[PDB]
Amino acid sequence: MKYPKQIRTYCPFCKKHTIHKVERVKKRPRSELSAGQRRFRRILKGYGGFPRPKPEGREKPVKKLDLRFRCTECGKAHTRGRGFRVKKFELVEG
Amino acid sequence: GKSLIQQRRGKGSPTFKSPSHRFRGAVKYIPLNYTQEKTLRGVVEEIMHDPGRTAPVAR
RNA sequence: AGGCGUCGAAGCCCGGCCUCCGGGUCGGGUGGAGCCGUCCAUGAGACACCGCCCACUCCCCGCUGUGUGGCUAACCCCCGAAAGGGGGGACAGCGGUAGGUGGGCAGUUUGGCUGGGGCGGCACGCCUCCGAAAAGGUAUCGGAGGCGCCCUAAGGUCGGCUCAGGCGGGUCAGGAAUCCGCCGUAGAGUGCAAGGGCAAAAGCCGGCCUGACUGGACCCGUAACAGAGGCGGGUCCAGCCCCGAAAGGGUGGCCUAGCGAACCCCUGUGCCUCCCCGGUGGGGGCCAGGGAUGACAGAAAAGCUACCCUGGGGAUAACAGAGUCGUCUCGGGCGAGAGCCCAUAUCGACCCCGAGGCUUGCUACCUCGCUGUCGGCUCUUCCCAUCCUGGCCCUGCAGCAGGGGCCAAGGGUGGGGGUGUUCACCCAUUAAAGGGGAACGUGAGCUGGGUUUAGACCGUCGUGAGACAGGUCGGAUGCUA
RNA sequence: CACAGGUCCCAGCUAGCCCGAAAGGGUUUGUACUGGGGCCGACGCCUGCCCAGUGCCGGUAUGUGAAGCCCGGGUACAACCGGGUGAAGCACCGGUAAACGGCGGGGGUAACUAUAACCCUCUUAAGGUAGCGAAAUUCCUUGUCGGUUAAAUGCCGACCU
RNA sequence: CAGUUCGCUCCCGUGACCCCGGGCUAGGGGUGAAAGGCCAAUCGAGGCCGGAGAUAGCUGGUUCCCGCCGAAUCAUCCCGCAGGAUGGCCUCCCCGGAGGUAGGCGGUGGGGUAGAGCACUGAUUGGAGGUGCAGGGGGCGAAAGCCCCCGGCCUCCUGUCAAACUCCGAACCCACCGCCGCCGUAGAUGGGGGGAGUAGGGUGGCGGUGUAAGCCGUCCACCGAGAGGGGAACAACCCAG
RNA sequence: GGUUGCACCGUCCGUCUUGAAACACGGGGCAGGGAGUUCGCGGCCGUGGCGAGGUUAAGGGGGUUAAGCCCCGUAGCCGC
RNA sequence: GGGGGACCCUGAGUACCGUCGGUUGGAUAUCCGGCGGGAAGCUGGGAGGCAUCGGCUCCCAACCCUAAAUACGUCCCGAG
Ligand SMILES: [Zn+2]
Repeated sequence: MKYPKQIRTYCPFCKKHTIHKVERVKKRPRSELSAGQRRFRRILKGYGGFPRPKPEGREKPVKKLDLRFRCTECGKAHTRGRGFRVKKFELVEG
Repeated sequence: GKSLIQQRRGKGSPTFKSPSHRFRGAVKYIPLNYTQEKTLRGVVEEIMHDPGRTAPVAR
């Protein structure tokens, strides 16, 4: 599926329709400073079996699209609706 | 499972311990102090058969 | 844009060395006043000078570790009662930490439905049609199919046009290229299954756009009646916008499929917060989007047991009984056809109507706190759909014999070879050497050859434990009525 | 089952293999004609091909590779983020089958119309060689032929589908 | 006689032979010429006390009497299918005050089953008529083409169909209204609270499947949980509560 | 009241089960023993006290043969 | 028994940091132990629930002893 690079939409910050650039959210690894990771590392130490599930080969055939729209006047990025899943996503200029 | 013969032999049970009382004794040289710098004469008194040695022994 | 020059140069003569031996530098002397560029060319200009450097490379010193070779004084191994000697040596060993390998040793898992279980399949999550019985609802391993996507256009809106198929005509041109008329209720298309809906449109062709948006309310369905997390859908208010002259329409695809909790994590965005107070780094919290569990209301997960054990189940299989008779045994109706002519002496195609419960199968009704298997021996009894014996009828019955049928169950229906065999095959006799029921009669009568435990061998399969309605040797039969 | 006999593997002794939490210890009053670990099983004739898979052994220039160490960033210090070095092990390479195992399949061909293939061509690592064969292994099966009986799902000899 | 003995028969009987006294090896361990054999009548992990009154959705049992009312095996979810939870169905108490609806009559609407039919979709026997329609057989060819059988398509006549067809279409069922009937101020309809049991149903008619028995749903009539009088006895059948 | 005669009727008891006289399980006789108990927390109801308030715990004092009896005890808890 | 000082003393492999195992409600913020490292010491040091800087508050470890209120009953008096 082809998607525009820019679209003019209502901006919750400007309170009016403005041009927004489309961006894809890029995944990042778990931060070692988060409380969940701290607890996981703390419990992993010592003797005993693995204390958490280890899912193997579990992943949907195609994932939803996490998009963010950045206003060209404010610079702030906002989300827009609920993502839809497609395995092809080409950004087309315009 | 259960143990192996080699595993059981390491505990030194009488089933595996050698009977080191039927034998004539270990054959070691005299202390090096006698033999070094000096030469000693000796006489062979008897030749006999050692139960576990694979070779004859002499006094 | 000039720089050096007795604050000493060209131009010749030797020598070391780096080296694309291009050709740049360097210690020594004859040497006694000049040499480059500003010029141009070059994508970029000066071996005119001044800067920190760019890449390869050499070396003085300080530090740092890696490897090699050596030493003894730690440490270890040997003789010896010890003193003392010999061998090894910063290795080894020991203590801490980090990665790998690791059924040697442990704790576990190895799902469910299922006309018994296993293999198979998914009826294990959804959508359309029939089942379904003209409100609603309605199950089966019921019947016929689809889904786990795709589309910045196949989305929103405004204007204009009408499709498939056919008839007649026309250069190449033919069944089929592009064209001109007539008919044409959709027989076309609408992204994809099916159903439903769509003709001045929801279809085909174009113009503009991004309502496939933000903050919220209520309601229906999954899940009737009648409870629900999650999810899908419908009716609206406000904000900012799109098309249009206007009304009016837009919260994705004309409606019904195309998907998913807790905890944790990533991203956006503004706020609240962290132990006496304040600043800083970082963390915690609220709102929104995202990463998945198809066993799809969401465990992280392989097998053998014939050495097996426990609690149960006739809610459930094997033997036996019960129901049924597809199958099996037996019988009947019509009469094409074969029989030298003659359907019926004999046979009886195709088709149709039945009996028995003597083969097998199906069901799962009784029996799993035990109803002890096949075959054989012993013994008793019964049925007739009669093999012989008694009496008859038709004949393609000369006699002797044969073929078919009827009445008749008093009597008989034996002996042997291989095989556990029932059975079937064979041998010599015989009047004949009939088939069946009795818990597939009969183990508180017998035998134990086979089946069916625990031992073992071979073939095949499995990485292995091991398995085989595949062979083979051995393998217990309780009793005072 | 054991057995004598055959062959294979580890070890020069502070060894190899093994028991333990450690200390210590079994083999050891032992020393390769020895100690320990597998398999086959007197004796006679023999033991063919295969190292791709799995296992083990040797090498390892190179890639990956944990901590530690080093460099840059961040933190008035840390936590934290990115790189460099990085042993074993994997990847890669070589030996090894009296190590676990494997040793098929097609296209065909010579005095008929007879079957079979001395012999060629593909197919994986290579296609089962001497022997034996309805076997304690053979489903069809009571295979077929001959001997044993009057009669043979038996036993014996033969064929090899 | 014996929680493995007795008789006959049989095998070894100078060797890896048989037997006594003293010692050592102890439970994931010993020992094993290897049978999972033996380790005090116990061995695929001994015995004894302790954890311990282990746990099970599985089996069994659960003690006096009379009164009143009185069920259910079916929807959704569960590693769920011999078990649970939310509902449906039963019982007891309370509030709140004026209506409610199992049956009937008429009316306003909805439906697509039985039956029927070919007007859509898809089938189906033969006859007639019209069409070169890119069939196919042939006659008929220098090429341009026609002369017949046969295949297809269209119309009519003729003889037959449909669970996944409908131009039509009942009986009947459902929602709402008005009235009759019945219930309700001795308090219904409705609302809140406490306690359950029920998650195997069977027979009987109807529908899908199956040769049938049977399997799976549907109807709520009877047994389950029901006496008495009958069908000879009988769960279901008749009268009857 | 004991026993027995006649007429008619009557296939034991407990249990799982759709279905029990059952060829389904538990049932020689008699006597004794024998199986919804205690605490903590939560939801309800029957009754009683006080009431915008209610109530004490640990503990203290008086009296007593005694652990009974009498008085205080506002920490705390709930409600506002 | 009180006022001044300008001099002296006031606990080391300890406090503490990194890492590993255990334990804890202790959560980046409990306590114990192993391994490597390791101070100031009165012109001093520690704590205030992530770390650090500044303020403020409290305190002086790495040495020792300590009755009563408390637990139990092989025993005794007393009671149900
Ligand atoms: Zn903006």
